[PDB]
Amino acid sequence: ARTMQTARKSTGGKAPHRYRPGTVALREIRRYQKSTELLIRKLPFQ
DNA sequence: TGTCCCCCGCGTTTTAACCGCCAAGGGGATTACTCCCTAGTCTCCAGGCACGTGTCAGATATATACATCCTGTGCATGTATTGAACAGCGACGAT
Repeated sequence: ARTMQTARKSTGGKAPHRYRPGTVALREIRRYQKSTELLIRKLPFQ
């Protein structure tokens, strides 16, 4: 085999999930623009 | 384009909003009654407006002084360049 190669040795063969900032904000925009429920609390306002 | 930081998102902790139910009296709604106040009417006239007029406060034209806005000189200083005056090394002749 290559153990007998004395010159010109043949070397061929051997060796949680986070959302991006701004996404939840936009989703909140979509959520409250569809609804009409009051946003400010009732008792602190009173 | 480049930096630094100011919110965004998310888990955990803290608070009071919200609902359900009862208890109570403050005040608004409603009625009945009376009279004081305002619409309506008439007569009377001066307060308010049109019209006319007279003139001075203000617009216009023209001359001058004040302000300012910007560019072009100067200055000054640093730097670059160049000339000159120190410095070889060696061959020669005079001593």
